[PDB]
This record gives sequence, structure tokens and C-alpha cells, in this order.
Amino acid sequence: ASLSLAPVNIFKAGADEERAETARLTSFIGAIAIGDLVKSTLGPKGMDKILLSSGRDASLMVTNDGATILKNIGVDNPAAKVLVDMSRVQDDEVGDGTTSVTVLAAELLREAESLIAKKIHPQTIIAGWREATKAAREALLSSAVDHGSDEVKFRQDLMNIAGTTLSSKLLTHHKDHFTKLAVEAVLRLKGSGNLEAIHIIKKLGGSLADSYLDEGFLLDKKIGVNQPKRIENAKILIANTGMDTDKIKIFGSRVRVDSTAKVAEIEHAEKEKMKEKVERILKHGINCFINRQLIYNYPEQLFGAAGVMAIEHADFAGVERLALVTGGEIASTFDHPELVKLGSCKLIEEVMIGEDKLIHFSGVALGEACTIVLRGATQQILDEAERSLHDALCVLAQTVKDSRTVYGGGCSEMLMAHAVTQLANRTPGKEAVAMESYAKALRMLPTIIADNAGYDSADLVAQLRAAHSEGNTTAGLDMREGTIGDMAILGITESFQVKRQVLLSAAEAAEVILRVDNIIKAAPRK
Amino acid sequence: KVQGGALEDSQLVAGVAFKKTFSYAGFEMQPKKYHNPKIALLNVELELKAEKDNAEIRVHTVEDYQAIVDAEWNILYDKLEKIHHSGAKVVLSKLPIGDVATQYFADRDMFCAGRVPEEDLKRTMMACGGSIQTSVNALSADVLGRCQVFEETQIGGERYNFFTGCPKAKTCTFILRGGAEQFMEETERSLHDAIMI
Amino acid sequence: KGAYQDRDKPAQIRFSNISAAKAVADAIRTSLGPKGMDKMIQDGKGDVTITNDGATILKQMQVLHPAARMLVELSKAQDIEAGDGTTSVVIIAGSLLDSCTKLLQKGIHPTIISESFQKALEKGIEILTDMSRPVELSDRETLLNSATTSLNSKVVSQYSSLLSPMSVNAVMKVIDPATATSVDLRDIKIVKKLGGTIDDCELVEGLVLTQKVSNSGITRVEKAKIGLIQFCLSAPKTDMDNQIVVSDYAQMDRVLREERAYILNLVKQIKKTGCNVLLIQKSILRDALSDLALHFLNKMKIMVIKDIEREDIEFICKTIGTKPVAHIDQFTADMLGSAELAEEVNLNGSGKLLKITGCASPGKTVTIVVRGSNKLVIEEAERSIHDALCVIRCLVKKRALIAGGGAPEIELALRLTEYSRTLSGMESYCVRAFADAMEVIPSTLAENAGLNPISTVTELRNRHAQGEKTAGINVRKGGISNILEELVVQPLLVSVSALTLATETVRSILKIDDVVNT
Amino acid sequence: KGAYQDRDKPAQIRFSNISAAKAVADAIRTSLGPKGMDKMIQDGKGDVTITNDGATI
Amino acid sequence: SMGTLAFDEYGRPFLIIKDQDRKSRLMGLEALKSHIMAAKAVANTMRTSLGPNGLDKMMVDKDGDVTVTNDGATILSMMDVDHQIAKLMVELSKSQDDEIGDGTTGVVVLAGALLEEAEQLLDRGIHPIRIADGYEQAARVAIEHLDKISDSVLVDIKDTEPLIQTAKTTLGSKVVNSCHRQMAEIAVNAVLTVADMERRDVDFELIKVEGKVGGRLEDTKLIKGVIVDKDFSHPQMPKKVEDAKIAILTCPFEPPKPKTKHKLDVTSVEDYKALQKYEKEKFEEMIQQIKETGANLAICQWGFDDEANHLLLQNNLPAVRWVGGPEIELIAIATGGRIVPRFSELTAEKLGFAGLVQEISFGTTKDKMLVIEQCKNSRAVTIFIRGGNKMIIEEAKRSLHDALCVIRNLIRDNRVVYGGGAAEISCALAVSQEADKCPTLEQYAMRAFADALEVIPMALSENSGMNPIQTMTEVRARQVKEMNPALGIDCLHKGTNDMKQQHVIETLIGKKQQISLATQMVRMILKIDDIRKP
Amino acid sequence: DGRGKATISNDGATILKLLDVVHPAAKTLVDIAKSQDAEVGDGTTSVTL
Ligand SMILES: Nc1ncnc2c1ncn2[C@@H]1O[C@H](COP(=O)(O)OP(=O)(O)O)[C@@H](O)[C@H]1O
Ligand SMILES: Nc1ncnc2c1ncn2[C@@H]1O[C@H](COP(=O)(O)OP(=O)(O)O)[C@@H](O)[C@H]1O
Ligand SMILES: Nc1ncnc2c1ncn2[C@@H]1O[C@H](COP(=O)(O)OP(=O)(O)O)[C@@H](O)[C@H]1O
Ligand SMILES: Nc1ncnc2c1ncn2[C@@H]1O[C@H](COP(=O)(O)OP(=O)(O)O)[C@@H](O)[C@H]1O
Ligand SMILES: [Mg+2]
Ligand SMILES: [Mg+2]
Ligand SMILES: [Mg+2]
Ligand SMILES: [Mg+2]
Repeated sequence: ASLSLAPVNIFKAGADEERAETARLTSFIGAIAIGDLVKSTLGPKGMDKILLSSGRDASLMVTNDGATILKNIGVDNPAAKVLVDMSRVQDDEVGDGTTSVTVLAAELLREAESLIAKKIHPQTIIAGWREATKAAREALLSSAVDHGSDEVKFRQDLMNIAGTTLSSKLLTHHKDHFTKLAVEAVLRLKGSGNLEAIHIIKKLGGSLADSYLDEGFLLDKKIGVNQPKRIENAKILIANTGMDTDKIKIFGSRVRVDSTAKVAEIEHAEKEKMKEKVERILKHGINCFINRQLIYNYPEQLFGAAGVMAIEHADFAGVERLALVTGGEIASTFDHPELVKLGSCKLIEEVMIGEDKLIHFSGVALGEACTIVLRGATQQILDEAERSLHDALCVLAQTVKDSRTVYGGGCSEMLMAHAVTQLANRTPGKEAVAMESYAKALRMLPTIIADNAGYDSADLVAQLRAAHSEGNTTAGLDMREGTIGDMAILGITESFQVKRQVLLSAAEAAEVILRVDNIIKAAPRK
Repeated sequence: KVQGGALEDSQLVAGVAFKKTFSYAGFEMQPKKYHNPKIALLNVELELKAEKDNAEIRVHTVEDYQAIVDAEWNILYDKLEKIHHSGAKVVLSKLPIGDVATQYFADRDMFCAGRVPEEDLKRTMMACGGSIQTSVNALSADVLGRCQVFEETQIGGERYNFFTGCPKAKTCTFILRGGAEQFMEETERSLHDAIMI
Repeated sequence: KGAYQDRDKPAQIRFSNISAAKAVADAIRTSLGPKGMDKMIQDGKGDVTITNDGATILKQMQVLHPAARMLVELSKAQDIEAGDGTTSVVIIAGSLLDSCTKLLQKGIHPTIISESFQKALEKGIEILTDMSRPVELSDRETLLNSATTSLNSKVVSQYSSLLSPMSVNAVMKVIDPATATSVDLRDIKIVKKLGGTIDDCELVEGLVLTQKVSNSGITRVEKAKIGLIQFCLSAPKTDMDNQIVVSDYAQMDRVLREERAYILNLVKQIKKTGCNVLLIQKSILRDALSDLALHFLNKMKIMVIKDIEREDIEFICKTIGTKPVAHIDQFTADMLGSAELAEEVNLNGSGKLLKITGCASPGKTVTIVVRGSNKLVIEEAERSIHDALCVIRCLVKKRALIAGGGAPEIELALRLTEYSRTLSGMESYCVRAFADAMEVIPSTLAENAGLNPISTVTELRNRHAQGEKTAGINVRKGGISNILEELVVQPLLVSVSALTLATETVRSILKIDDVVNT
Repeated sequence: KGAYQDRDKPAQIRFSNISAAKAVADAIRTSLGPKGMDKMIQDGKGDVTITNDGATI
Repeated sequence: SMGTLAFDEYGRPFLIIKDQDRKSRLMGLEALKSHIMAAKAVANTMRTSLGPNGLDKMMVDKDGDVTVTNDGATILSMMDVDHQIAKLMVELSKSQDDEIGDGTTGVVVLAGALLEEAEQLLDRGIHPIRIADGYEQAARVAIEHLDKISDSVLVDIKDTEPLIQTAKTTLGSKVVNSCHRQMAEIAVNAVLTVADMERRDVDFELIKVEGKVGGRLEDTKLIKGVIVDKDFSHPQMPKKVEDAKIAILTCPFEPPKPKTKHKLDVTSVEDYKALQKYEKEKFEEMIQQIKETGANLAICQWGFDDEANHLLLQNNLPAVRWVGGPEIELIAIATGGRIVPRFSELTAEKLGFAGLVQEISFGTTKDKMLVIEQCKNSRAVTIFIRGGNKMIIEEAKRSLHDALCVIRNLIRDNRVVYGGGAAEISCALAVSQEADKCPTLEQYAMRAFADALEVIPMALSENSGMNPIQTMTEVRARQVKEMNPALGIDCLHKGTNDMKQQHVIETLIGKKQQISLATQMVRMILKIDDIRKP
Repeated sequence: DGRGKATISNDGATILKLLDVVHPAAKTLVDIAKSQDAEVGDGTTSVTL
């Protein structure tokens, strides 16, 4: 019989059990809904969405990022939740591909519904899909190219990768600008992948082309009162001390006396302890003192009398980035100055951006952390610019890690689809009919890219398929005119990491959604 | 009642057996089989604690402060050292045994179990042949317990401590297996009928 | 036959956004110009607000459509970058979108519209810069005229004769005119006090405080030495838990006496420096000014103002040269500020103010006291004065001046029509749309003035084609004239930033094709 | 491997029909034979009927 | 369906049970048939999740979280059941998982089949207790036949191919069969690293199964050591330490503090300065004690403060803080170190050694993990699972749990029966033969038991697209003709029906536990003839 | 029970404890089954019968 459609219902009021065809129906419709939603953002001519939350704050986001879109929607379909989590994991692994993995998974599930209707078992389909995934992996890995050795060509590949990552986003207006920004900012990390080192400050106002990458560093913290505002040849002590009614950690300690005179002596002793702390600090020979924690009035006064710029309430991120940009050591003990390394920058001034003042470190020593000032007309423009910059920076970091590159514009998907097609037409059985569907989804990726522009997607994908069958393994969509071209020449290149991750995560999620023949829901908590 | 297993897999242990009790770190560093252990049965909290709840320390010197800290540590360590010198390789307390004591016994290659239930403690007493001690100051062989084998084994998803080999045992522990809570409960009721009969 | 475009929701979304934006623009079109009027806005809580400021109006009307929200953010960005033009920018954005409507209908792609709009923007920045004339900050008449133009639109425009010279003095007092590239309007403090009329607004070179004086009888001090006290004048209290255990009756008398002596030693170390005015920071967690301390200070003839806020400290120091003292040991004479007078002035039974006027170290700080008969008119006077200060700030940033009265908009419209005729293609239609869209600000100026918008704008276009590029709508004569003779000038930065931000916001809204309910 | 049979509702319907039929059969199994007994049936209107006839029941 | 329906032979109220009007009751054969219907529903739900070609189920909890799984115990635990017989079946699967860790779906399918056959026997009029007793008889026969046809495998650390085959059979039905042999190998190596061969015990607390989204399933690996979700305490410490001498500490690097209520009284400037110097010297003494022991790394359980952190950095002592008790225990066990409660008690002998301590990144995330490995003879181990989504990660975790439990069951008893339904077919043949030799009325019950044992091969055939009856009859005939209890269902279509050749392998304890548990629960269900409930 | 927790028993004392008997005369059978389980441990169904 069945758990639900039995003379006895075996379930608590509010539960449910969708069976084989009903389950596959709701799963495919949910996944294909998610995919149809997230496409139309795919590619250079992709368009953005308005998120328009419904809470009482009604946040408003304008995004083209598929991961962001899926995270910020109320999904209740389980297969859709699977695809959402897949896109989130794509955004965690690499910073790009969150719309391509979702569209690919949805297209695979569309083809899988077609095959199930063709009366093929969703294990013969998974078998053929795994063989096709292997073929596509090997074709991709063979198509990949590496330029990490040659510094000039690696720079060119980085610029091309940044341009390709930004093409889909609102920064394609000033793409040649933000590309240089992102590349310089990721090269200033000197091989590290720490994306927290790249700080992004969104300043409302100004044009999007007024955005820049500070040659030094910028900090949105304040300087003390009687303390300088400009410092040339700055010697810097980065700290994490208390400097705020800093009490001895003995917590049972209490001042128990019989005289207000003694209370006053002890208060003076506390103040003298703070003074000796400040003096130990000054014995490092500094002109600037940054503290992760607060700096109270008395140490502020002492640093002012000493002529030291004392920046307070920087945070863990602030002091980490400052250590990276200057060369200093975040300290909490000052009894061995010979061991504490100081930071250096030619100048520390206070500059204006919009209507706010910021500490500007110029002429810094290392520069292994960065600040990018993002200017724009709307908070939505600024948030979307930050998201797009994050995309590009993540991709360039992943490329510096793995210099392997892979051509874009549908060239890679078309090459993988060609390999899958060869495997299929050399393979017997209905696994071949499932491999052909794998290849159809891979081809539907550039089909969608071309659709979003307004071109004859069918004609162009047919031309591409013919080219990759002839042996033009670098043919891809030229989206300026709406034709096919050489991605190697046009500079449309992607990170092999991002393309492989798209492929594998999409295939894996489609497999896991295809293995389901029953959806047993439990009564909502309500 | 250990869920999992068959009725014929059920068993009687001529000794005592009870489930593992909220071990701290170092319990896996402890050994799990002893071949002639002496057993210390205690009603003693073995961990760093306020020596008393209405107790208040008052010092005006950092030397006295450090003396007090070391004094708490020495109180605990002296309790543990007495337990170690009694020859007992297994230690059971009706009260908690902290992580410090756990690691102490692990380093001495002893076994410790705290928060043991009172009924299981009394059964261990009647089986091994000792007495339950609220004080560790007179840990004689007369008050220590003894079995021919102590072990911790896996029985159907749970870990159980077995004291087996007690020839002087006036106690037994049924360990019932089965495929459901109510299966095992009705098994227990049946055995209660048979036992009363 | 190309691609069928099986989906109509992208176009529907585009039209919905355009409609919302045009609705906002058409709602605030009446608050534009010298003949524009104010809007009253009653919040859900009942907070009333009368205003002519576009940013204020849009922020205060809880707009709900996404495109309208984006226009609100646009006006805020204009308020940041220029502080003037927050209505012109929204009107320009709404008009560009309303033109995108018919462009889309003609069947042009939003991307083509966006790129052609970027082209028109670059050409228009070129055109406005060509129209512009440089300015010297020494040109006080040019600064006065810029401020008067900025104020002509507001309720405080009959008081322009009073509030323009103040708005120029304040900024010229808080910046080095030779090196300054911008201005921090936090150097200009504004103090709204009910009472009197807007003709009573004042520019105080010294310091003004709303905090009350604690001494009775000492309200005025001449040759005032002032000290900032970040420590507490009360019984000693360690930062650790402290108690005073009494076990004998004598220790009680001793405790009271030693507390007295502690406080007296503090106030004596204060008096010994020559300090006669004492500003005490605000202190939670400890009494900053005990009654004993107040007694002793009063007996020593020292004015005391406590409850000073930890955010006004840097301002007070910048103003009266004081240095904040956090330990009595460092309280000396070099840490004081010398002021020729410190007085608690009364405002016709409408409150009290502490005025520290005259300073031996008056460092790049000024205060403006805004008076008024109503809370609403005071708030709008404050906003208008801020707009004037921001106009002077634009002039400091970019030493360039542009005529007003819709002259830049008409010149822009004309020259971009010419540019469109030269850039034949589908960009030609979009650039011509950009031009006719910017031709809407003169239309608004005319409608609000009470003229025939069509005739006025046609005469303006004709005279600008003849060559009178500094020709605009003279609301005093009632028609067209050289607007520099009416002295309607505004910084080039205002128009340029308005155009840039409007074009970017329009391109952003054009790149949108869907709305989701997260 | 033949045809996957992507649909389970036909089989579910077959089993539901079989269950209903077996339920009817098992309900009247007691009214069969010389040792079989009668059923009382009170209609919604309250018309009572005692019977051993399968068609009537 | 009502507690009491009289109300009295005299018209006076008849109230015997509380809320008897709101209460229900089912008695007799209808109660038995209701039980059988519920059990059949559960079993028919589960039988499609059986075997390599078995499909998964997508469970949604109260808060809307999704769980895709093929594990019968997890399915029936996530299932919001109200029927008490279905609850009994959930308990049955849970019991199979507790005792064995495999078979959680076979037990349910088999119990459902036994009850479905008891249905026809009750229709023919047999007493449910007679049915249960015939089932016990047939179950004993089948258990002895399993002991008879069983095979044995070597559980040594030299040749691990039999164990890898067993683990591969266990993982054939799970989504992680894309990395079939990699997963089997790491389950085998895990249990053999952490297994008491003399005791024949395997503590799973010594196996840390960690999952992290990202990467590929192929990236899942076995770390002979520990992984922690923490990083070094100071951001400027080094991220790699080779040949690390490790000090494991449960003392916070903070000034000492009595557990008893204490008040240290400061009564003078000299007392205050003495307190200050005491604090300074405590921090210096802690760091100096750790240094004199020779450690290159410290791992505390209770976190520390700014002075201690900076002194560690200055003294070149990378350090981890806020490490949990269980991972501290695992680190001690793995590195060979002893857990120290205070710095004074720290010595060069209480230290652990790890040939590599590293901080590992995970792409564009900001999340860091600490790997401790290259220990000498780690008696602890970690399985770090990677994948493209939390659903496949959780499924991989439970699948690897199944594989580990199977290797555990081999270490406990190495005897092995061959799967693919072959053992069930052979037991069905043995039960049929003994029923033929049985002259009592239980012959029918034993024939029913055989027909129920034959449901697992039928289910495998159905899930594999083959015709159940055709396939099963051919393989049964072959088993009886050519004596080979290793002949079963070719679920993967390798051509051969020989499960000993396909290396499809189950644990004898597993099959015996399936049979015993199914029979015992079917007995307790047939013994119920009255249900009461509100 | 009302909590939904099931008890499965052949023991008459258990069964009657679980039945929420409220009849004052029928409580006596429950009581004597309890008394039998107390004094002997078997015969709980026989006593009630
Ligand atoms: N200039 C370009 N010309 C052709 N194809 C491009 C270009 N830029 C990006 N693409 C393609 O668009 C796809 C990426 O689209 P995008 O919207 O960034 O989605 P994702 O979030 O998946 O990266 C890739 O197939 C990439 O090759
Ligand atoms: N006296 C005047 N005659 C003609 N036009 C004026 C005069 N004063 C201001 N304007 C014009 O009014 C417009 C700005 O008015 P306002 O209502 O403040 O809008 P915004 O907030 O955009 O500045 C500008 O085009 C300016 O040139
Ligand atoms: N005296 C009898 N002994 C045995 N069987 C009988 C006797 N009388 C009738 N039957 C059997 O009972 C059955 C019919 O009984 P009845 O309840 O009338 O059912 P139906 O409505 O099908 O005729 C037949 O199989 C008939 O042979
Ligand atoms: N490669 C295989 N070939 C044939 N049968 C298999 C194979 N792998 C597993 N099976 C069978 O599938 C049945 C179910 O195993 P599985 O679904 O993994 O766990 P469970 O026993 O808990 O359902 C087992 O009885 C086994 O005989
Ligand atoms: Mg992208
Ligand atoms: Mg204005
Ligand atoms: Mg299994
Ligand atoms: Mg009995």
C-alpha cells in the first residue's frame, strides 16, 4: 500500500509523505523554480533583482549575485533548499559561480525529469551522470592553462579574470577601473589569501568611478584631544592592552581601609600605575599608539603631553590590518621593548571623505593589507559594488593560490559537453541517453548567457558546438557583437578552480536530488 | 535494559553492572580492564571546590593568596593520594569526580567513576565486599572492595562497567536486551513475576 | 524576427520603477526654486516637520516603493557631496526615468539606454565646466551671492540679508582660505533656542553651552581662565571595590574630616592656578561635583559648569584653547584657556545660555545660535543655514561657479540635443531623451514662478541658442534675463554632482528586471 | 532493467480497491452458512433491518 | 471503538473509566489487522531504500531543515509517527542500529513481511500466539543455518582487503559510493587504528567524524591525529609548527583564583604595589614554566588574556585557547601527552609530540581549523569530510558511521555471510525443509516465515528493475540445484549471481540480529489484541 | 496516556493501574490486583477474574 494512502494514516496531524511521482514532481518544480529565478542574472547582459525584505525594517538590496539572492528568499521546498545551500557553499569555496552552479543543477534536474518521463530509472541516470562528470572533469583539466611562472602573462591573466568576474555586475560600467583596483589590492597581499586584509569602506556620495584603492591605509577611528593630527616618519605601537581603569586580574581584591586618606592614597596609586604603564609604552620610542581597546581620559592626557597620537577603539580587525600595513606587533606587555617590533609609515594625517574624517596612513612599510573606498549614489549601489568587489577579490585570491585558468564565454561548458557527447555516443544503453542530457545542460549554460543578451542563442550555441567538434577548443561567445570568437584572444578567462567547482557541485546536488523518491514532512512547529 | 539485542542475548552477571556515568577528559586515557582490582567505594566529591559554602577566606597578602590557592590544590591532591595509596585501582563515588581527579587517576593508571547511583553503589558494595566511605582518611582493605575482573565494554550503544568474579556476591544484575523500550519493560515485569514467585 | 521575449515581467518591473520615480519627482517638483513652497509632514508618532529640503522631505515621507527608496538614497548622497541640490537631483532622476519609458516603448534595450546616458553625462559635465567660471575665496561678494542663492528657496529668505553674511563668516572663520580643500561643518556648531525671531540669529566667535551654571551669584566672569576637568570632585573612590571600615567612634569624625580635607585640597589646587571658570565633564559611576566641592568653589569665586558631554570636549578645546585634565597633578596654568568674558546670558525668559566670548586662542571654530518663534521654523532655519554652509563648502572644494535660474539645465538640454544630432544611431534617441529630460528643471522653475512654462522655456532655449548662456528665469521681472544681474549663482559642483548621481542612479535602476519578496 | 514505472498511484489505487473489497468480504464472512448469524442495520432515518442476506446487507 | 457502551440496565449513570466517552478501544482481530496495516505501511515505505539501487528519502523537520538519507533508522527517527505499532517499528530500527549499525532497513522490511504473512494466517484462523511460536521455531532454524553457511574473514592489519570489501558492501547503498573504495579504506583504517584487538572493543569516541562544507567528497580523508575548529590565539603567531612539543593544559593562563569565597584586602599603597607585582610575576612565571618544560606549543582548555597571549607570542610559544574537553582528551591520547591541571605540574615528560601542527583555511570564509598529525602511534583518529552541501555531508557522516560499525562488528566476530539476498534465500530454503519435516500446525507459520525471508531478495530485484518472482525463483532453484548459498540478486548487473565472487559481504552478527529482532518484535506485536487510547 | 506514551503489558495489575477506573465498586478489583502483586507478585489477573 502506502504510508499516506492507507486505510490507516500513520502520522501526526500536520505531517505529510509525498510518494514517488509526487515527490519527484515537487522536487523538480522547486529546483527548476530556483534556477529560473536565478537566471537572467547570468553573464555580462545579466540584470539585477530587488530583494525588498518584508520584515518591519524592510531592508532593500539590489543584487545580481545568485548566492545572495537565494540566501535572501523564503524557500520552503526541500529540493530548492538543497540548491540554496549548494550556492552558499559555492560562495564559501570560491567567490564566483554561484549563479552558474544553480542554473546547471536546475538544468540537470529538468533533463532528469524529461528522462524519468522517458521511463529511465533515477539510478541509470545517476550512473550516466557520474560517467559524464568524470569525462567533463578530465576535459576541463586538459583544457586548463597555467601562467603563474611568467609574471607578465600572469598579471594579464589576473586582469582578464577580474574583468570576466566583474562583467556580470554593476561595476562593468567602470570595469577597466575596478579591475585594476581589485588586481592591485590582491597583489598587495603578497601571496596571502586573507580577504579580511582588504578592508572596503562604502562612502555614500561621489561617483562609482571616484572609487579607489588607497596607496596606504585608512581608518575610521578618532584621535585623542590634546594629541597631534599629523605625524611624519611615524613610529607606531599597535596594542591590545586595557588602558581603561585597568584593574589587577585578582578579583577577590578589594580596598578595605579605615581612612578616606588611605582611600585617596590607593586612588593615587592606581593613577601612578596607569602613568607607569604609559611610561613603559613611551619607552618604545613611538609617535603613534593604536589600541584595540579603549583609552581613558588619563592615558589620553599622558599621550597628549608626550606628543603621541593615541588612536583608541580600533578593533581586532583594525589592529590586524594595521600590523599587516605597518609591520608592527600587536602587544599587551611593555617590559621588553627590544622585542616589540614597531610599525612605520612616512605620514599619518586626517583626511576627508564625504563628510567624515579618517586616519590616513601613507608611506606604509609593508602594505600587506588594503583599504578600498567605494563611492556611489545609493546605498544599494554601494552594497552591490562591495559584493561585486568581493567576488573579484575572492576569484583573484583563488587564482594566486592556483594559477590554472580556463576560458569563459561558454567555451569551457561547450568543451565539457563535447567530451560528454563523445563518451555518450561511445557508450551503449540508456546511460548514453542520460549522458546526452548532461551535455544538454552543459550547453544550456552558454545558451542562457546568450539569451540574456538577446541573441540567437540557438544559432550561436550551434556554431559553438560545431567549432568544438571541429577542434576549436577556444571558441566561445563574443558578447560585444553577438558572435563566436577566440576566448584566448578576447581575454575571457576563468579560474579552473571556479569552473571545476561549479561542475562538481552542480552534478553532486543534482545526484542527491535525483536519489529522492519520498518526502516525509514533519508537522510544522507553529 | 539495554536496547538492542535478543532475549537470549540477555544475561545475568554474578556481580554488578551499571552504565558509564558522565566521564570528563582523561577517562579515555584511563585503562578499562583490571584483573584483580581493589575497589574504593566513596561518598566523596573529588574536585576543586569551595571547601564549604559558608566559608570565606580573608587575606591581606599575596603570599597568603598563593598559599590559599596551593592549599585548595593540596586538599584535593591529598584526598587523591590517600585513595591512590589504599591500593584501589578502581574508584567509585556517589558524588562527582572532577576533571582534575579524573586525570590524576588516569596518570596513576586507575579507574574512576563519579555520580554513580546510590543503588548501583550499594550493589557494588554487597558484591565486592567493602564499605562506602564519606571520608578517605581510613581506607583499609576491610573497607575496600574486590572483584576478580573489572571491565568497561560496549553493550548495544551504551558503555557498561562490569564487576565480575565476586565469589562473596550477595547481588546480581540482570541485563536485558530487546528491540523496544516497552519490549524490555514487559520483559522486566515478567522477570519480576518470576522473581517474586 | 529576433527573440520573442517570452517574458513581460522585466518590462513591467521597469515601468513600475519608472512610475514610482516619476511620482516622487512630481511630488517634490513644487519645492523647487525661490517660488517653491514647503511641505508639512506629520510622522506616525506625530512629529511635525515643515521643510523645503528635498532630502528631508524624502527621508521623512516613509516611501515604500524600491525605486522611490533609491531616490531617497540619491538625495542623501547629494546632501553629502554638495549639501545643496537634493531636490534638483531627484527631479533630474525622475525625468530621466520618465524618458526611459518612451525609449523602452520604442524598443531600445536598457543597456543601450544606460550607455547613451553615460555618454550624455560625460558631454554634459564637459558643457557645464565650459559654462563655469573660476572663483577666488577672496571674492566675498561671490560667496555672499552663492549663499543668498542657496537661501532664496527657503523660509529664511527675507532674512537672507542677515544669514548669508553669517553663513560666509562662519565658513571663512573655520578654514585656512589659502590651503583649504574642503570644510568640516562640525567646526560650525548650531544651537537652536526657541524665542525671539529669526532676525535674532547670531554668530558667536567664542563658545556657547546649554549646560547650566551650578554657582548661585556668579554668572559673569571677565578675564576668564577656564579649565576642563575630566576627574571627579568628590570623596575618593578607587576603581576597585573600596570600603572604609569603622570600628571606633573616632574613625567616624576622622572620615568626615579627611573627606573635607581631600575636597578642599582639590579645590585649592584648582584655585592656585588662577582658574575662575570650571568646566567639569559628565560623570556617571562617580559624582563629578559634590556639594562640598561646589561650596568650596563658590567660596573661592569659581564658576562651575558640570555635565559637559564627552563628545563636546574636542570642540570646547578647539574653541577656547583649554586642555582636558584628568588628574589634578596635571592641572596647571598652561592647561587653561583665557577668555575675555564668560557669562550666563538670559534670552527673554526663554532659557539661558553660557557664552564664553573673546579668546586668546580662538582656534578654527564658530557657533551659530538659531532663534525663532516656532519649533518648525527654527528647524527649517537650521536646515537652510546648513544648506548655505554646504554651498560655501562646495565653493571651497571646487573653485568654480555656474549661473542659476535654469541656465545650466537649458544650456545642457541644447548642447546635448546638438550632440544627439551628431551621434546618429539608436544612441541619438537616448541622448535626445536625456537632453529633453534635463530641460524639465527650467519648466519647474517657470511653473512655480507662475509663468507659462512652455513660452518661458522656449524663450530660454532661443536666447541660449543665440548665445546668452548665462540667461535664466528672472522670477523678479517675471521672464527671461541675464541671471547674473539678479546674482543667481551656484557652485559648479552642485550641478555636476547632481547630474553624476542622477545618471548613476538611473543606470542602476535600468539594470533591474525583477522584484522578490524575501 | 525494463521500464522504471515512474508512477505509483496506479498501484496505490489497486491496493486501495483490494483493501476495500477484502474489508467488505471480511465484514460479511460471519453471515455465511447454517451457523452464520444476522446483522442489524439502523438506517439514517432509523429504519431497522435484521437480515442474513448478503445483497440486503 | 468505545470503552463502555451500557449506561445501565436500570437507567442510572454507568461511569467506570475517566473520559470513557472521549476514549477509544480496539479489541481482537481488528486490532491485530490495524497493527498489520500500520506495519505494512512503514515497511512498504522503507523497502524502496534497500540495496545499491535503493533510493533516498528527504526528511523535513519541525523547523524546516532538510535531511536526505537512505538510512532506515534515521528515516524512522525523523518520521513524525503517531501509530504505536509504527513507533515499535522505529524502535526496532533504532535497536538494529544500536546493536549493529547496519540492517536498519532490512529489519523493518522483514518485520513488515512477517506481519503481512501473519495476516493471511489469522484469516485462515490460526492463533496469533501459534503464529509467533512458529515464527520463533523458523527463526531458530534460520539462525542456525546462517551459522552453518557463514564464512570467515581475516581481521589483520596486513591484508585489509576482506574488511575493505565488507565496508564497500555497507557503503554500496549510500550516496558516497562515488568515492566507494576511498570511503571503505578510511573506515577500515580508522577502526583498525582505534580498536582494542585483545579486548575486541572499538571506542567510537576515539573516532572524530568532522564535516566541513566546501571542497569535494573526494577530499574526505583520515587524519591520524586530531582536527580542531580553533586557531592560534594571536594573529601574528605562525600558522605551522613542525615537530611540536605540546603542553596540554586545563589551567587558564590567568592569575590564580581560589574556588572558595575569598577577599584579598588591600590596605596600603605597599599592598597595592605588591598586588601589581604579583600579577606581573604570575604571568611571567606561567610563560617561563611552559618554556622550561621545552614545549613549542601550548593548548589550553579555558582561554587566556592579553598579557599571557603577548608573552606566548614574544617567547615563540604558539598557543590555542578555548579548546574543549573532548578534543583536549583526544589531543592528549593522539600526541602521547598528559593533561596538566596547573603550570607547576608541567614537565618535559607530560608533553605530547606531533610532527605537524598546522592551521588550515577554507577558501573565502575566514574560518580556520587546526590539524594535529604525524604523531608516532596515535590511538585516536579523525575523519574530515568535505562536500558541496550540508545534506551530502550529513549523509556521508552517517554512511561512514555504518561502515565503521561494520568493521567493528567484524572485529567482534569475523564470521561473514554473503549478501545480495543470498543468505535470506538460503535461510528460506532451510526453513521450508524443516517445515516439511514438521507435522504440527506450525508448518504454516514456518512456511510464512520463509515467504517473509524471501521479501529482501524480492525487494532488491524490484529496486534493481528485475522481475521479483522470476529472478528469485531462478536463483532459488540454482541454490537448491548447485549447492551455493552465495547465489543472490545481481543488483548491479555484473552478470554473475555469485555474491562470493562479487564480494558482496555482510556480517553474520548483522544478519542474525536482523532475524532475531524482527522475530521478537513481530511476536510482541502479534501478542497485542487490545488498544486503548484517548 | 494523555502524553501519548504507550505501555504494553500482559500483567493484570499493570493494565488496571493504567486504566483510569473511577467506578467506586470497580476500583476494588484494581485494589485487590495491587494487593496480589504486593503480597505475592503473581495471580493479578486470576484475582480479578
Ligand atoms: N565578457 C564576457 N564574455 C562572455 N562571457 C562572459 C563574459 N564575462 C562573463 N562571462 C560568462 O558568464 C558566466 C558567469 O556569469 P555570472 O553572472 O558571473 O554568474 P556566476 O555567479 O555563475 O559567475 C561564465 O560562464 C562566464 O564565462
Ligand atoms: N533668485 C532666483 N532666481 C532664479 N532661480 C533661482 C533663484 N534662486 C535659486 N534658483 C534656482 O533654484 C534651484 C534650486 O532651488 P532649491 O529649491 O533650493 O532646490 P535644490 O534643493 O535642488 O537646490 C536652482 O536651479 C537655482 O538656480
Ligand atoms: N446444513 C448445511 N451444512 C453445511 N453447509 C451448508 C448447509 N446449509 C448451507 N450450507 C452452505 O452455506 C453456503 C450458503 O449459505 P448462505 O449463508 O445462505 O450464503 P449465500 O447467501 O452465499 O447462499 C453454501 O456454501 C451452502 O453449501
Ligand atoms: N553490491 C550489491 N549487490 C547485491 N546486493 C547488495 C549489494 N550491496 C548491498 N546489497 C544488499 O542490499 C541490502 C540492504 O543493504 P543497505 O540498504 O546498505 O542497508 P540495510 O541493510 O540497512 O538496508 C543488503 O541485504 C544487501 O544484501
Ligand atoms: Mg561572476
Ligand atoms: Mg538650494
Ligand atoms: Mg547497509
Ligand atoms: Mg502469572
